[PDB]
Amino acid sequence: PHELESQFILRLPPEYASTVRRAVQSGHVNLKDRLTIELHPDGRHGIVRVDRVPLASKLVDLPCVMESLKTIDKKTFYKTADICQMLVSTEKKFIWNHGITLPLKNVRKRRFRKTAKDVEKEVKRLLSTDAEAVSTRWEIIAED
Amino acid sequence: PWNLSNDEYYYPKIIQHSIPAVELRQPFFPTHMGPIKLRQFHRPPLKKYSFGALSQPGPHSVQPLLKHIKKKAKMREQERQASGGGEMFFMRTPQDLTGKDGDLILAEYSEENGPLMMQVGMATKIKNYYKRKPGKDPGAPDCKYGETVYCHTSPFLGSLHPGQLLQAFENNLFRAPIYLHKMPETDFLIIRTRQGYYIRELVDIFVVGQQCPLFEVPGPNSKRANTHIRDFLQVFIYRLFWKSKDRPRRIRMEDIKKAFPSHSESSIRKRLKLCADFKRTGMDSNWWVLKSDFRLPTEEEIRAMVSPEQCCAYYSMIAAEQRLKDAGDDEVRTAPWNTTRAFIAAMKGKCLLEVTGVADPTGCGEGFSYVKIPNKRFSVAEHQERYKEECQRIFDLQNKVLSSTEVLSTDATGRCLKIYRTFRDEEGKEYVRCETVRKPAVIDAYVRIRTTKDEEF
Amino acid sequence: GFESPRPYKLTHQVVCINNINFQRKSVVGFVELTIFPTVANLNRIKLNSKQCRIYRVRINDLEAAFIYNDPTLEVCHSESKQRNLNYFSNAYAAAVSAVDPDAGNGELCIKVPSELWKHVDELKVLKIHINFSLDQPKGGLHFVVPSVEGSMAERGAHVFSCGYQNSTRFWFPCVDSYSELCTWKLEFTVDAAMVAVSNGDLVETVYTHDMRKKTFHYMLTIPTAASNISLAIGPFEILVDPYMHEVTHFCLPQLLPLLKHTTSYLHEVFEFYEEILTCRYPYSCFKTVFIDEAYVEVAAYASMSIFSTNLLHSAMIIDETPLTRRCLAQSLAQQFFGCFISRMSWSDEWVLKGISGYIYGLWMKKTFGVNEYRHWIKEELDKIVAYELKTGGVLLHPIFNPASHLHFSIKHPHTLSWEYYSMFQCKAHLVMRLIENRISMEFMLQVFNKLLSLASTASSQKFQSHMWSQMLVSTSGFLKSISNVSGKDIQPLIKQWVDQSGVVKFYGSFAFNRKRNVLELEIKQDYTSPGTQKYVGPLKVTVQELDGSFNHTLQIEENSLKHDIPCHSKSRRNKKKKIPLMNGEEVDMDLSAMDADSPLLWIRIDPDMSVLRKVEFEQADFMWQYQLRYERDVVAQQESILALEKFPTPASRLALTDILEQEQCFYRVRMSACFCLAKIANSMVSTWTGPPAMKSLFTRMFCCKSCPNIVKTNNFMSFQSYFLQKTMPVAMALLRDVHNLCPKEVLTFILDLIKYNDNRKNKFSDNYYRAEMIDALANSVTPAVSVNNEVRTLDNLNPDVRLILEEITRFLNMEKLLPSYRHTITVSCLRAIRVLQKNGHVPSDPALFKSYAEYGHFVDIRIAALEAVVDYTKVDRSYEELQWLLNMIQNDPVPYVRHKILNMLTKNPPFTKNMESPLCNEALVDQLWKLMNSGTSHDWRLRCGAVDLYFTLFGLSRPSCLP
Repeated sequence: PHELESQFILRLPPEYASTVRRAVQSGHVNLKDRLTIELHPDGRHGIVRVDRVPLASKLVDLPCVMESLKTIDKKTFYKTADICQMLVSTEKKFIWNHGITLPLKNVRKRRFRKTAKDVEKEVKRLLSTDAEAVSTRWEIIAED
Repeated sequence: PWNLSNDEYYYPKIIQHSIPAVELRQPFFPTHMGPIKLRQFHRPPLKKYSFGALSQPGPHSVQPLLKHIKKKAKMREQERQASGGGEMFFMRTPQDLTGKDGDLILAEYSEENGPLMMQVGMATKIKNYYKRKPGKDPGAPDCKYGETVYCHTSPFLGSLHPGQLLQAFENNLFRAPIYLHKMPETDFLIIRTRQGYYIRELVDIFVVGQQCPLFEVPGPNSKRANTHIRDFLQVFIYRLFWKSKDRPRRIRMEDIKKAFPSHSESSIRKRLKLCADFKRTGMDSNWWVLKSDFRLPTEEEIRAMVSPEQCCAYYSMIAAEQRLKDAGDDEVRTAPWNTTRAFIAAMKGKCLLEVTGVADPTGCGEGFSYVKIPNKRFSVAEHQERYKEECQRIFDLQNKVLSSTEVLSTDATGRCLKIYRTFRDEEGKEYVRCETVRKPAVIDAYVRIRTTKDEEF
Repeated sequence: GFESPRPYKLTHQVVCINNINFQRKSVVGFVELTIFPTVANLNRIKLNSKQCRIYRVRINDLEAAFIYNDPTLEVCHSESKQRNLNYFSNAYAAAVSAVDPDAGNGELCIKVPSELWKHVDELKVLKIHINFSLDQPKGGLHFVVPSVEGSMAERGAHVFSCGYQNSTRFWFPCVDSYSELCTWKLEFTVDAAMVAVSNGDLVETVYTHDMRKKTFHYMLTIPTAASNISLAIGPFEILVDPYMHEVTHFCLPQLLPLLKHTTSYLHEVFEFYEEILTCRYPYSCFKTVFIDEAYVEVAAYASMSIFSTNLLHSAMIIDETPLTRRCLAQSLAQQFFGCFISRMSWSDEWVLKGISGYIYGLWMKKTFGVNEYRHWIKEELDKIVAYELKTGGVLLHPIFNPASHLHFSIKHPHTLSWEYYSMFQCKAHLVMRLIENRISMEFMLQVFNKLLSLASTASSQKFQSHMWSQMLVSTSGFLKSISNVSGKDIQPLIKQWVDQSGVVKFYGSFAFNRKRNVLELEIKQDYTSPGTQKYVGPLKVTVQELDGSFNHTLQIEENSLKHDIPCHSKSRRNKKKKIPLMNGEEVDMDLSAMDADSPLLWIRIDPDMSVLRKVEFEQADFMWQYQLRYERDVVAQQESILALEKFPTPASRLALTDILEQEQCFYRVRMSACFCLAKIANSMVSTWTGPPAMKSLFTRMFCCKSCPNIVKTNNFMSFQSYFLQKTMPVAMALLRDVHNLCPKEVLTFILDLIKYNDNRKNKFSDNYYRAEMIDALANSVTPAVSVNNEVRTLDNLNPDVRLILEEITRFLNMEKLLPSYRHTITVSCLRAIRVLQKNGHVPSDPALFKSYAEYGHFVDIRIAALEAVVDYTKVDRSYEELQWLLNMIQNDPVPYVRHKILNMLTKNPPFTKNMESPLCNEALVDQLWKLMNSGTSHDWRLRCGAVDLYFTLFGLSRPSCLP
């Protein structure tokens, strides 16, 4: 079978980003030894090791949706993957408010329309507790 | 001396996808999307592998792929020059759609949930619309990507200024203004697969403005919706019959039940009733063999049954159905069937749109709202001109804000719910737990089930 | 690749004109050509010249000897007793080929002096200075000099260059081919009160030392041919376009407000033609000249167009705005693709005519709507299938005879019949629409942009034709550019519709198989008629069934007859649901007339007109009525109207009446439904129940609610109920009773429409509506019951016709005091008097029409009166009227009138070859042979018209009525 590839964006500190960029544009396999990525079983924490120097990482959710688009002639572009996550290196904490491009900053707060009426999972847990019970008493309340 | 052809009563109103996309192959075009997969629609999380090299916990080296990129590009140029030197079609396999080769650009979206969105494997074009200056003009400012076209009639809602080039994504699904920005100096692109990590740099990232929809998303329980569900199931059944190696072609029912698990089996039987029959005993037992008089349709007929853009419109409809369902009339107006119907009707000239409203995906004055207003002490030129000028103003504000490289500084009853629970502890006990829910969101979802279960008797 | 047929290459030409004398009708001038010999030993140089008296010729300021002979002056000898037309056609083709600049030939043969042979062998420049004089031109320059006294600017006298194709040899010596491109320098010394308009841009205007004359200097740096060079000298009122500022409009004096209103649309035509093609307008200026006694209604030269003043209308004139608008549009289309990109041979003319007509049709589509585009395309296709089934066929791109089925030679444009030239341009633009159907419209516009871009990179070089021949298109270059932009070649389509000269005829009939639910079509072709050919390609058919509209492609090979296509359900008759149409909409249909067993509502063979075809489909009458009512295609509604005349059932009357009542139907379908309803009403007399047809509908739509017989006061601001209102009594007058006489209920209705007409309140004129009222009065005239050939006097007049005669007398006399826009009521009243004379009502006397056909009248009155005289001399076998018409062909001042008299005498001939007539002398054969041979030697359009008249009257063999 075929499994859709999973692309994400890696953001590094600027000096380490310059060393990683120089090693990528060089093209040797020396970069392979220099750059490693260890993702912790939390799922939202990691180490990126640049030149064997550990950096602390967080996998965050991006507010917009990006899409990688490949081309052969630079006139027709084929969508290859959807990017929604970034492993910035240096829950509410795992949500990034800004977008990658310069015009998109504070997009989640300002350029996103918010419509409102985790919570569903809590309601399911409450229903399960009511089922495991015997007698349930309920009242919409006031200030108390 | 005028038109005099009643054209609105007689006539009321190129993209080649990859061979995995036009054949609707199941990684790229899913048969069924559950609720947690509809909430993560076009935002796929980073899954943990169970088997593979990355499934073992520990540090993992990323691998540079620049010999791979230039080897694949040199190989594709050899293929193109061996085939006569013209333009070729290369995306014939799923392994052609990897990010490991070719010139990748990134495309960011301004809206959170667009009315239409491309699946993986589908093609789009970049068109550079350039309105010439009055009289003499030097020529279109040249651009790295796309082809240039001179537009006297603006494709979008606003109109282009003289001497203004605007790039845009153009395909069958939408048409949307894009703006080229340079990448940040810190961000790279990591392509992870089961075997390892791979790293590319990126240099070009476009920002995609508000989409102008060219395909109408169907509504829920619509006739077009049910027709697409039936045709998609039929195409999947035909492609399972084509994949069968048995000389009387035969399939199993629980393959289709694995693909479409929300379907009642009465509908799947209905699709298999014509073109197949069930063998209970003897050879081919518990199989749905193909009828001997039935000619299985060819590949081009199966491609003519369902289009990939219809699948994208259906996925937009069911994702919006989930988001509306989770959030308990303003929201219903912002649903893509309403907004796509409004925009396509405005493009034929049926009706006008209030460009400031609640269907505005920004939530501020930037961007349009595609909801229908009637085209009616002026009742004619005043309304039309007012709508037109508001359209040019919004188009021009969005272009400026999006192309800005300026840095932006980081910035009813009032009643809670209380529940008493009675349980029995180990040995013998009867403790009672009183729990108070102060979250009005938890409240609404909780109560709605009881009121439903109270009527469910 | 273009290789010249001439042994020299012409680089630059100076045309200087002095002494334009309007009293004596004379010009003097010189011409200086700058040729580079391409072959050594050039010796003779052969140039083209007609009617010019060549005074002296100097080559490199050395006196040279010339000899002039024109074989096309007298084509056959006077003392040859041949009288067949094939002899004259071969001799005329040989004579035109002997003066052809497209071969090496020419009429003026200049001998290079001996001392320049060492200058010509090593190939160096030669400057030939001819000076000439036109003494009193019979062609080329037309002098319109009115007989009011005063100065020549005070009386309105002007000159313009007339003619078609290569007719610039008629006023200066040149290389009069479309392939000899050169740069130009044009000087004209005219009177001080006059302006000289020509090609190029006006670099200066200097006075003469007496300040009584001034010289206009024009320069043309874009290399054009000699055939695209024009001239208009007159006392023109100049108007700069207030929108585009390089465009100047010139009109005759006192016609400036008409020019302001008329030429106010042209900037939108410029914007369209520069927005579908991506090239700007190639010339640096544009000049529109409006003149009197024009050759054609619109002529297009390089950077200049010459229209007639009869196109000029005011703001209150409707029914003339679209015609003038489309004349301006096709002049601009020919500016792009007849004058900038020129022709490489006489073959490859179909390319230029097709591109001009095709982009003009795209303009008509955007401007007047897709429905007007479809109606225009259908009327052009019906025109060509009528002409090609009538006589042989039109052959685009012949190979050099290739077409021997027709009485003239197609090797040169000046031997073609004028009807063949018109059908040539018509077929060329329809074949270009077919090429757009195979290769999509955006690729087609990319082809045209590639041709224009090659021409405009070519147009700026100075190399003498190393690169100036990229401005000349050919067929092979056009097909190669098509294959470059698309990757498909159209060589089967080119081989079928260009190289082969025929249209196809389809006879279709269907049968529905209820058992297998299929539709068995039966399409057979008539390929043994003289104009036809056999089609073997694919064929689209559109079937409207209850489940919707489905298209099917049929492969019609030679041995094919029965095509079984599948049919869908009939479950939209089980439930009442709406039936979906060809577009996205759906309607409620009354399915009571439909068959119970068949789902299919109508069938259309080749709906998109993708072949050059004539379809004869055999549907049932209810299918034609459903196709008339619920179709969303105007050509299918028109063909259902045309096919409902054979079914006079009352359901068809209900169908046409529902079409007539229906706004949001295209107006030209309702105008056809009027005449179809009149024919059906005439066929079901002694069955018709109530009032006459369309009368109650006219009183419901256009009359007052309180008074049914009083018409509403005229408000013509809707432009669709105006056309329907002015066409409905014209069809209503074709009603006839059981006695074959028009009823006195419809004639009284038309007379009350005439009496109660009030036009003091609309912003538009009433001349076309009143002219159509006279046409409706003329339609009601039935033949009178003369007893014993009783002389038609005033007392034994019909009581019906006395009212009609009083009305047309009142209208014609009121036109003599308050004239209409183009004397439309004079034309309608002369036509009605000829209608009354054709029946036995008014005495058959041509003296009235002979007085209206004099020179000083308006040209529409003249051609209406001459049409009446041609009809009289056909019916009364008049010898002296035929001699009057032939004399008027020989010496009339306006050449358009001479061409029109020959045209009308060809269309309505006094006798055919089958008839024994008293007018079949040897004297008439000798007169018409002298008119073909000599006499018409100065026009190239009168000579082809005389050939057409001799063919119509005496045929291709020897005139029979002869010793």
